[PDB]
Amino acid sequence: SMNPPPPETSNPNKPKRQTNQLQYLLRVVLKTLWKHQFAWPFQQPVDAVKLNLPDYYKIIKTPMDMGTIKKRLENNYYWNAQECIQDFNTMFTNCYIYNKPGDDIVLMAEALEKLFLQKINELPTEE
Ligand SMILES: Cc1noc(C)c1-c1cnc2[nH]ccc2c1
Repeated sequence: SMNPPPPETSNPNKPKRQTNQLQYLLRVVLKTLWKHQFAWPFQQPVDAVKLNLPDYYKIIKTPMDMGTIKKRLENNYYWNAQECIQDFNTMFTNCYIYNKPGDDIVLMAEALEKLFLQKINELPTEE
């Protein structure tokens, strides 16, 4: 089968900013999740071919992963923190949509999401 192109991480005509909230999303939020023992399945787009999941991109139409988020943050792709927060939430939601309750991958997403919520609870006010 075939994978779709990954989400874009570069777009020169999309307005961009570097804000203190976005810096926090990279330095604290992404870094915290990335190093977690359960991060690995989320560090790159789902390879539906290698995983033999031909229905994945039939069901998931807005794919997202932390590899993409990391690149977006490092390359200042975002205008605001809410855009990036939405990407994280999309990543988690996709996992819950595609998989079954209790599946290992769902337990992994839940652990990462718990940490995500802990960190964004202390998102700094905009400077
Ligand atoms: C399946 C599935 N649904 O969401 C995610 C993330 C996956 C997913 C992604 N990469 C993986 N690598 C090894 C297992 C594995 C599972």
